[PDB]
Parts: sequence; C-alpha cells; structure tokens
Amino acid sequence: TQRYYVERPIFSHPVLQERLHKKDKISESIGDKLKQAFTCTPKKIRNIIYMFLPITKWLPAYRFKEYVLGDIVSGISTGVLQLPQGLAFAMLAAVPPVFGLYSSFYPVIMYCFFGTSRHISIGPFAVISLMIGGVAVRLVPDDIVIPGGVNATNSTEARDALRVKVAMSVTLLTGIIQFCLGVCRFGFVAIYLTEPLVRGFTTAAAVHVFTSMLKYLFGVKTKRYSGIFSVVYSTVAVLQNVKNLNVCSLGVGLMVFGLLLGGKEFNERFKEKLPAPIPLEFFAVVMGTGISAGFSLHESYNVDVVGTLPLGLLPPANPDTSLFHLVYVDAIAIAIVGFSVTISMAKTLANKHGYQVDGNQELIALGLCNSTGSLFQTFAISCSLSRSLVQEGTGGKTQLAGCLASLMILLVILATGFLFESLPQAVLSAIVIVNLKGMFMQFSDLPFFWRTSKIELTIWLTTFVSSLFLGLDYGLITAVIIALMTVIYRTQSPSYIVLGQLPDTDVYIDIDAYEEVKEVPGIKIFQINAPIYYANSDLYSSALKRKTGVNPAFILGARRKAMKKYAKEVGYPPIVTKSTLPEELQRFMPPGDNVHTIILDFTQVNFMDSVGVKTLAGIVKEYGDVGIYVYLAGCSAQVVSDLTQNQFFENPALLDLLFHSIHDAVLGSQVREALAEQ
Amino acid sequence: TQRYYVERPIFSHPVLQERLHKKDKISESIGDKLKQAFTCTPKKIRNIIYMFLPITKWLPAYRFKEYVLGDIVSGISTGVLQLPQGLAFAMLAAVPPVFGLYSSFYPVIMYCFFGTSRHISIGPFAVISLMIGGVAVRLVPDDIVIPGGVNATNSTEARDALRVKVAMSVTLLTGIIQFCLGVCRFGFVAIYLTEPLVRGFTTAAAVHVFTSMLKYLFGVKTKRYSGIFSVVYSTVAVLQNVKNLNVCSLGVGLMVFGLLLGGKEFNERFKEKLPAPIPLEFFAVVMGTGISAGFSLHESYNVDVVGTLPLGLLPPANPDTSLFHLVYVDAIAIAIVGFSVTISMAKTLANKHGYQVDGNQELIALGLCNSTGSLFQTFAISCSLSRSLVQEGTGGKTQLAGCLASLMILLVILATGFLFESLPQAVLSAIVIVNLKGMFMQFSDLPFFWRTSKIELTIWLTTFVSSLFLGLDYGLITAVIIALMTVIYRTQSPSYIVLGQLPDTDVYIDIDAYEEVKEVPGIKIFQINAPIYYANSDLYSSALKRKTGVNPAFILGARRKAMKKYAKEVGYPPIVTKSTLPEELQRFMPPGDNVHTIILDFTQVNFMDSVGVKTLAGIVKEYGDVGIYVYLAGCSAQVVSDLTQNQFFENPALLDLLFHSIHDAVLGSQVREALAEQ
Repeated sequence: TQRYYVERPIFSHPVLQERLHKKDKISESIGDKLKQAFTCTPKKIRNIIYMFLPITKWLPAYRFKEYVLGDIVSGISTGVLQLPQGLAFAMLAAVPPVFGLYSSFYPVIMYCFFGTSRHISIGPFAVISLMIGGVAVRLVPDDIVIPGGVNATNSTEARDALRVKVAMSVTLLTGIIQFCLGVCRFGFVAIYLTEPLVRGFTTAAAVHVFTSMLKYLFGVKTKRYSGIFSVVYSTVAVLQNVKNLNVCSLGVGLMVFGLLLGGKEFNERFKEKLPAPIPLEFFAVVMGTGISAGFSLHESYNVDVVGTLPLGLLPPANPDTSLFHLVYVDAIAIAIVGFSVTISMAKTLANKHGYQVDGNQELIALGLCNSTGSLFQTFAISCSLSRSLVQEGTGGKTQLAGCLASLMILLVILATGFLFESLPQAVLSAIVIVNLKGMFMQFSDLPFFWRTSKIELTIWLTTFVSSLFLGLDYGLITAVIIALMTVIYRTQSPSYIVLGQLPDTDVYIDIDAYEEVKEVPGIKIFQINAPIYYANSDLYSSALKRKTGVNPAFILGARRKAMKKYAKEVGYPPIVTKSTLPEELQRFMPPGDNVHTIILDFTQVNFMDSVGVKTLAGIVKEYGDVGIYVYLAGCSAQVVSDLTQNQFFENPALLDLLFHSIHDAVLGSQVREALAEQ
Repeated sequence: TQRYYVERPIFSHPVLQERLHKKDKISESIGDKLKQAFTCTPKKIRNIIYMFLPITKWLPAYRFKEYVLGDIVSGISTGVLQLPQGLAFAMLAAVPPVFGLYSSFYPVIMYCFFGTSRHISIGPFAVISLMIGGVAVRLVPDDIVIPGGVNATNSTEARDALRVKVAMSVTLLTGIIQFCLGVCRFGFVAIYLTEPLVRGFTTAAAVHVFTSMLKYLFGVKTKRYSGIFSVVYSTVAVLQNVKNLNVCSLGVGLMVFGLLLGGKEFNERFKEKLPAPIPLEFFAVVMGTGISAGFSLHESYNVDVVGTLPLGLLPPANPDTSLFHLVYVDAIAIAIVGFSVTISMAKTLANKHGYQVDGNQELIALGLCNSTGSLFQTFAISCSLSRSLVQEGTGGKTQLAGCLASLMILLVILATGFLFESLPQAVLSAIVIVNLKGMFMQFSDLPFFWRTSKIELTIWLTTFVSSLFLGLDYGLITAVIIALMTVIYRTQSPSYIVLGQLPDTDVYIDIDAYEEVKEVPGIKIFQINAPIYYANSDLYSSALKRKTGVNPAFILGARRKAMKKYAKEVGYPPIVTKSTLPEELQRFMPPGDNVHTIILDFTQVNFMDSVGVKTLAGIVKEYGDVGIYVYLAGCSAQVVSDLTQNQFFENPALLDLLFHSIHDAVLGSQVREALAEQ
C-alpha cells in the first residue's frame, strides 16, 4: 500500500487535450524516395548484387581441420540418401527414372548458385504431378494413341513420353509464375499458411503416398485412378486384386523392410557420439540389387524390375508452343497449389537456426531453379525435411558438399547404367514407407489441441479430411478459406463481461467469477473484447441490452402501462442529448434496478467503421431519450479519429462523453450526481 | 488535481490473484434444456403459434376515423403503382405479362398471411431471371425448336413457354432453399452484407437495367445477349443499330418522359400537407393507352405494342421432374445469389421504424411465398424500396390495404383484358427510368467515403465495377469474399506506436505526436492495437525490433566485434530467465541507448493463438539471453488463459512478469532497479 500514489485531476477528453499541443514530423515527397534515390552510389549496387547472390559472401566463410571433413561427409550422406528417394518419386509420378535423376541433379546446382539457406533438399513430392498424369490419361486413353502404320504391337513408351511432356509444361508454368510472384516482393504471402494446417496437410499427403505404394509392394498390377476419392478407388481395387499376387515380391519386401527397421532400431539403441550416421538406404539398395542378381529376381520369377536406364546427357529440348495454351488452361490451379505447398514448406524449414533469410529472394532463386529444370526435362522441386535433418544431424552446416552430392550422383547418371536396370519396386516402396515415420507420428497433435482449444483442432481436422477425400488442390484451397474465416468467427463471438470494481481501489474485474468484487450502485459497466465493425455490431447491441437487464424497450412499455393504469381521471442547435426523467413521481414504479449511467469500455476496441458509428449513435440517442447517461472509456487517437471523421462529432456535447480511464468515468459520473444535489 | 487519489499497493499478477477467490455458477445439464423443456405448457405452444403467425395479433390492433381511410388510400396507391412496374418487369424478363401479373398477385397475399413487417412490396428484380433466360437461349436456339410436322411458319410462343418453365424451375429452387436455410435459424447470415456493398451493388444493377431499357425506348429490335460483358455487347449492338429506328417511338417516349418529370417537379414544388401523393404512373398509363388508341400507334405506324393478354385464372400446373435435375445443376448458383440479394434488401428495409422484427421468421415467410408462387407459375419476389416509401409516405402503416391492392389488381387480371393489349414498351421504359432516380443519386457516397476512409471506398468501387462488367452473381460473390478479406487486411497493418509518459502522472501517450510528453530513461514501451494470431506475428516481432531500435541481433554482433577488438592479449529446473550482463566493463562500448526493460502493452490484444505464444516465448527468451527485462500489461482472464493453456506457464518465473497496468509495470521495474543497488 506504499507505492502507486496518483492524486490526479480528472481528465475527461478536453482537459487532456488542452494539456498538450501537436507536432508535424512530415516533409514533402512522402514515400517519394525516387527523387532522393536513383544515384550511382557503389553502396546500393554492391548491396543489390549481395542480396541477389549470397555465394559471393559465402566464398570466404569456411572453416577447416574438421569443418571440411564434416561438410564433405554431410554432402556424401545426403546425396546417397537423395538417390533412392529420387528413383522412388520418379517411379511414383509414372516417369522413367532418368528424369527423376535429372530432377535430383540440375536444381541442386541451380539452388547452390541461388539461395541463402545453408540447408536444402530436392524433390519431395510427385503426387500432384501424378494427378496431372491422371488428367492426361483422362485426355488420351492408355492404349489408343495413334492407329497408324508403325506396326508396333504394344509399346507403352508413347504415353510415357506424353506424360513427360505434360510434366515439363506444368513445371515451366510453375517456375514462371514463381519468378512472377517473387519479383513482386511477396515474401509475405507464405505467412497465411499456419502450423496446424501444414501439419494436417502433410499427414494427409503421407497417407495418400502410403496407399499408392501399397500396390507396388503387392506386385499385383492395377490400372491407376485419380481424382476425387482417388485413394478410395485405388485401395478398394487393390484389395479386390489381392487374389493372384506375387508371394515372392511380398516376401522380399517384408524381409527388407523388417531388416531396415531392425537396423535403424539397433543403431538408435547405440546413438553415441562415436557412432556416426549410417546411410541405411545405401545398404538397402546394394542388398536389393545383389539378391536380384543372385536368385534371378526378374522374369525368371516374373517379378517386377526397374528396367533399362537411358544413360546419357540430354540436350535441353525446346518446349514448343503447340498445346501449351490448352494444357495450362487446366493446369493453372494445380501449378499454383503445388507451388504454395512447396514455398511454404521451404520457408518454414528455413527458420531453424537463429538466422535471417529473405523471402522473396528465396522465391526468385527457386523460380530460376524450377524454370531451368523444366527446360532441362525436369519436374517440380522443393526441400524434403529429413534431408536437412541429415545435413544438420551430420553437423555439416555449409551447402558446398550438399551441392557436391549432385556431382556425386553424376557418376550414377553417367557411369552406372547396367548397375540399376535390375531392381524391383517393393524395395523403393519400403524405403519411402520407412521414411514416413515422422509424418505418421505427427498425429500427436489431436489430443494436444483437444486439451488446448477448439479452433485449431477444427482447422486441423477439416484440412486433413478435405485433403484426404478430395484432391490435394481442393483440400488446400478450402483449408485456406476456412483458415481466414475462423478469424472472422472469433470476432463474431467475443466474451461480453460486466465489470465489478475491486473495493477501495481503481481496478475493475468481472463480478461473477470471484465473489469478492462489488458493483457501484446506480452504474453499469459493459466490456467487449473485440473490434466493432459491420459484421459485429447488432450482436453487441442486443447482447448489451439483454445482459445489463436495462433494455429500454420494455422499460418504455412498462412506463406506458404504469402511466395509463395510474391514469384514472384528468387530475448552435439546442439539441438536448440526455432527456430528463419523464417520470412524475408516480406510485406504479416497475420493480427492478435504478441505474443512472452506463459505462462502455473501449480499451479493447481496435477499430470501428461506419456501421459501428451508426450503432453507437443509436445507443447514445436511445439511452439519452430514456434519460440514462452513458460514457466511453479510453481516449485513444484511432477511435477518436474514427468517431470524428464519421458524422458523430458535431459536438452538441459529445466531446464531454469521453474518458481516458474507467475510474475517471466513474468519478465523473459520481461528481455529476453529487452536483445534481442543489 | 483534487479528485482521483489512489495510493494502491503494487499488484503484479500474484498479489491480485491472492486478493481474490473463485466462484462456480455452473450446474449440470449445461445447454441441455431438453431435460427441462418439452412440456405441454400452453405458454410455449401459444408463443410458437404467435411467432409463426403475427396476423393473429395484428387482428385487434387497428385504429379508425382516419386510420382506415389512410390505410385504404395507401393500399390503393401502392397497388396502382405496382401494376405498371409488374408489367415492365415481366416484359423485362422476356415473359408474357400475365405471369408478371401472377407474381404481382399471389405472393402479396402469401406475405400478408406470413410476415411481420408492416410495409412490403413485391417483384423488384427480373435481371437474374433474364440471365437464366439467356442460359436457356444458350441451350436451345431462338428459331430451332422442333422441325416436326406442325406446319407453323414462325411462332415464338414455344421458346417463351420454355423460358417460363425454366423460370418456374429456378424459382421453386429458390423458395425451397429459402425454407431450408430459414428453418435452421439463420437470421444472422444476412449480417455479412454491408451498407456500402449493397449501395454499390444496387447502383450497378440500376445501370444494367437502364442499358437494357435503352433499346425498348429506341424501338429498334436486337438479339439479346447475356453473360460476361453483357452490357457492353448490348450497348454497342444498339448503337450500331441506331440506323433505321422508329422516330415516332422515340418521340412519344421522350414526350411522355418529359411530361412525367414535369409533373413530378411541379408536384414537388407544392409539397404541402393538403396535396396528397398523386399516382403519376396511373396518368402515364392512361394517357399512353388513350393516345395509342387515338392515333393508331400500332402496325398502322408499325410501332411496338403489348399484345394480347391471356385473361383468366390458371390452375397450378404440376412441375414435373423431367429435367429439373439438369436445370438446377447449373441454376443453383444463380438461385442462391438472387436469393441473398432479396433477403438482404428485405431485411435492411425492415429496420425502418424502431420496431423489432425476427429474421429467420421473415425468411420462412418469404420461402412460403416463393414456393407457392413458383408452383402457381410465378417468378422470384422481394420488396422494392420506393413502394414502402409510398406506404410510409402515404402514412398507411398497416399492411391490410397493402395486400388488398392485390385484390385491386385482381380486376385487371380478371376484367380488363382488351384494355391493355394496345400499349408500347417505351412508356414502361420511361416508367422504370424515372423510378431509377434515387439509385442513380446513390453516387454521392464516392466523395463522402473518399474523405472518410480508404477501405470502404475500396470495397464500394470494387463491388460496383465487378457487378457492372461481370455477371451479377460473380460480382456479388467476389464482393463478399473481399469484404471478409478487408478485416484480415486491417488486422495485418496495425498502428505500432511507442508510448511516452505524461509527466508526473500515470497516463502514457505516443511521443511523436505532441512534443510535450517524455519517456522514462532506461525503459521502452511498445503497443500493438491488434490481436496476435498466426497471420500477424512476425510482422509484430520485426516491427518491434526495428522500431525500438534495440534489435538484439546487431547488438550481439557489435558486442562480439568490440570484444574481439579489445582482445589483444591473454590478459525445479534452475532455468534462469533473464541472463545477467555479459559485458565486463570494456571500453569499446557501442554508442547508442541504455535500456534495461521493455514493456509490451496488451490492453488491445483481444486474443492469441499457438503461433503468437511461440513468438512471445521467443521474444522473452531472446531478450533475457541478451540481459534485457520485459513485462506485459494487462492481466486479463482471456490472455492469461491463452498463455496458460499453451506451453508457457511452467512458472519458472513467468508469473512474475505480469501487471494489470502500464504504470504498475513502470513502478515495479523502477523498484527492481532501485533494489539492485546494494
């Protein structure tokens, strides 16, 4: 009770206004830096070169004597992990693996040339390109290509080249739109994608891909289906075709999968410093190819296989404007959605170390990567998670050996072509399924958010379900829409609370939560913790009337009833704001409360609008007509301006209805009542 | 300086917490009123009957000796005005006028049976039904109907019946969806449509209809065009076809229009009590028909005409489910959009007198009206503005003679059929163009909003332009989307202001606006007037760092530079929140400011989320690591809960970082500094 002594005069609005003067702070050419920019200063040019090219400044900063070795081992490990994942994803998107290797190779060096993140991976998604191949199959049948005179019995390479072409088209579209959007300084557009939304989205995608690799584990072939409920159709078709599968395929897949989990668990039991990360994928692939060569795991057992690798560089084939118009006409939505996923994933992965990274810069860098790749016969690209978890778990922070991993895979795409034609698909399916562990453990958020709140759980469940059932593009877009809608909903249902003054103090708290605060007689206090705009005004008015229990409508009606019942015989603009009491000391007083002023707390109201101003004017006019005073709380500049600009401050007297604190309003009302005693 | 004496102990968080206890207030069966509802009490049943049927209670309340006469004259005037408008709109939507009369007649009595507003009109729009007829023309050509063996040369009645059928279908759809949506207690969905949006939308519609009636003034026929840029095509086609028009048609139209404006202006110059409202439409129609009969204003002059009226009652033809599926498959969007326009217009017109009106109730009442009409071969319905402006300007508040106006038009639709076959279209076009005066004067909002703000002008212009160029449905839907987006945008760009304490007081105001307040040395204050959620957190962090000028990144970097430069020779979980000073009294102090605590004002933060909590934790951890204290402002229950539920309140010490006022935080920090002096 020692400190916090105030003893202050009562500032309503005008007193504090007169206590102060104004400033200017403003010059000419506001925002018009062009008249002061545009010089040949070396500083601006060199800085522009710096921020469009970071490797210039990455050049010196490189440590040694263990930093080099850690970097190199990191790059080697990440490349050897990237390889089989590239193969698997290329097989996923229904393309010969050589183009998956092209994707694994070219954008890596492109990014190393352009990119500020110290950690990176390439090609974590093929499902959207899958849906694109589905649309292309919907365009041309899988067996009716050209009935000409080539005298080919049944070759499926033509449709495959078709799918490659459509992938090139969509990826060029994506890269170009990415350059276009990045150059406009939209490092902010990524912000609209929230953590729970991304979590649920990625989990749904993991489910989709697991369902897809189920069949390539089973060996039993099946026509692929895309579109709405695509997972449903594919799953039920596979379960129908369980009859007549390959038992040896399932056996080898299960054996290798179990061995891989056993190795990973055994390594994880001895996770010490001396044990360095071991590339399980490399052992998996070498043993798979060795066993395939040993026991003749091919047409000898009639099991599936990789097939011949077109070992050799391909010059960049020109994308000819023949049907690019028509194809992007219906590829636009898919391009932009797969886009938004990629950019969001990349940027959220960027914020790992306490380091600053430019947004639009990385956008443009990836745009160059994408356009160049698609011109080099390459599909879409982004950064896969676990790969940086390697670069970081390896301890290699720099990206040098990371991009050197591309030169490392260069030998495979240049030297070893016979080494890889013989290999099944179940092995790759096992690889990806094992990789899916973290995404499948992402489910922990359900009880956590359940205990946490309702809104974030709602968004997570809705985006997950929509992405699962419907296509990925539709799921994402509806998720974003509802994400922006939840904010409106939250501002639709605020917490209307009536205050109660803590005794002999100036703090005001809700009454019905503590059974220790009491309310000052004859006054009422009403607080809304949400801005007042068009969609939220009438709720506020009605809630106020029904919560203060002072609804003037029935008050007036009961007054009329009482007066007519007591009635048994004959016995510049001077606009008054608050009417005097219409009562003439009758004896038919409607039992209830006697409140003489109402206090509207505005400490939470961030902004207003025309509709809010109209509603406030209505409230003021109504209560003054009844004969009840009202006051506001908080002479903030924004709200003062909002009232002023709108047709409110004609100052009949309304400037005399402001306060800069709740307590000031309380004291002022009490003083007015006291002065009323003549 | 007399009043407002406080002398209060310093409540941070825990002190005020211990000062109070809690309550319960909660029983079982929360929200489960079903166990206490569901009885045979006459009260609930009678009230339900009351709120599903108001005319029961309208029955007694009816005044006399001038109230009857005013009501009757109001009803007669409104009917005689409704008639020609009904004719014009029916001609607008490309339908024989008899069905326009059906629309003018049946829903009126339906509404009188079901509806609580004392003022009403019917059938203010036909443009959406026009676009529907456009789609139907897009379905079947205007001249290729059935090449059979009927031996009819060229009759256009078949396509007209087709358009009537499609109108019936869409209107049944609308009525049924209206019942469906109203029964679910959505009196709130109308709230999303704001005043400026509706203003711009209605103005755009007025422009469209004026463009449409241009040709029917010109007499020069033209194939009608709908869709995107529809106004553009129709306008340019008419201006191309200006050659070979009918001069007599234009002459009579201009003469009658000028005479009508002259009469209206002359009446408005003598707007006194004794002059009662005169129905200008009635004089217009009678003189038009008289002159048409006199000088043979028909095929004698080859000018246009109304044509024969199918005088007679039509039994309700059954809507057969033959192509209803296919037609609503692409009529859904148009139905729902024309819907939303109608409901919004009706409800906003309801709030005229200080009276309460139920929303979902009126929704269901209009749904019955619409379904019954569409079953009786009737198109869509709503309330036109000026008509109630008549009912009110006439002074007739009750709706009795208003619905009796339907019985008044009954004579025309039953007795006078020869009286109206002979009449041109330019007269009706003049009627509607004259009616458009208020909608065309709605343009005044442009400079008003220009001086007012930017957001509402933005929304008004955008909705107006989109409705003009594109179709009405597209314009409306994009307007609603951007309307909900502007709120997000407003929360994206708050007003970051740094406070300055008013001397020897406890009020804190922005420094750089008044050049009279000063800041307390060693402290800094930061206020955001917007909630902190996912889409708005990083903006807040970065703005804070760059505005307080205390960005710890460069502070740490400069500290490292200074230390290495001064370096020239060798000479339960105890988690500390704020680190001590890492400085060891060097001499290379980076020149700048010395601030020892930061104050985050939360009096505006309405709510938070997971991302906001993470960002706050990051800020706290960072600044404590640097060695800078921080504090919050406002121990509100909502924000306290938000921090608590999220992984924040493990109370290492964080409960000791709260305050219920800015001044409390200031004093507490000063006390901590003072106590630091040992």
